Amino acid sequence: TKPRFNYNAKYEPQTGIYHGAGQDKNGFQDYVNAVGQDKMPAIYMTYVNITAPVKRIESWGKDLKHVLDSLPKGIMPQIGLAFTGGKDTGAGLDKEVANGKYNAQLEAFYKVLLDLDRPSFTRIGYEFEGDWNGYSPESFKKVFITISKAFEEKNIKSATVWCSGGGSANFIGLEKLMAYYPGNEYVDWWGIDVFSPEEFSNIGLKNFFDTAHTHKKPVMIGESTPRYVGVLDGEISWNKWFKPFFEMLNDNPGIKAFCYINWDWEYWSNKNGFPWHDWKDARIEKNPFVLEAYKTEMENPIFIHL
Repeated sequence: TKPRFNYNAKYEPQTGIYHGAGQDKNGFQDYVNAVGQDKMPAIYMTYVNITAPVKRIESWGKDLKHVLDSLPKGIMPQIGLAFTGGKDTGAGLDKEVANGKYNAQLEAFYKVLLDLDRPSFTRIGYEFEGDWNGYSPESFKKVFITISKAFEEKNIKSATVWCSGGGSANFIGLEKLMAYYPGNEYVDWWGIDVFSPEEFSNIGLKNFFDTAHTHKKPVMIGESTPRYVGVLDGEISWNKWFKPFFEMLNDNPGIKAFCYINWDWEYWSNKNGFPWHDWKDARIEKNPFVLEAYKTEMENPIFIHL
């Protein structure tokens, strides 16, 4: 495990990698029960869509407060903040948000963060370049800058994360990525989501880490799961996805946080109507080999729990 770089970013740990998991209250608890109470993640994954009614943002916040207060103190929420008008249908609403149409929702979102009054991360328009979200570069940047300036003006305890869809969005070149980039002054962390096992050996992944480092920003794996692999084949599942995953964390000193999604993706696709039906079963507690191998990785001192 290579020693980490340190960029002195907001909420960036000095030497380790934050342990994160998600992405619902019961899946999180099942995961913690499986890896051990002493390896409780420091990061809890949650999501909110800024184009929902104001009362839904308000109830998202109240439910999140209750869950966080039910857990040990100090957990940092990692918020996937979307602005879309459909479930992975390309229905980006970023131009409308840029124009003020959802200012009331944004105010409700800021209020939740001020009420939580604790360190957190906001992935603003996460997976910004994926065609399932359909964000446009110029309106994406305006929204990002607006929320980042509001965080600073309100002294909100949240670090902004500029989070790429990575291989799922075909590892677009750096010039195309920079069309979405609001500038170092508005971005606390970079982020990338890692899903299909082929992504680990794709040169696009290396190139992303290379340029994050020269932007002097730490990297969060904002979302990860053994997509199309699952856990149910034991050593076969481990070697196909988990082994390269932890190799990736070891080999890239700019990675300072990771978030593992402990989900039965078939179940959640049917329940929430998203198109993840064949992503396979990522619940590590459902296979003894993977559970034990994963627990062993979490004993690596590089990982920051609690």
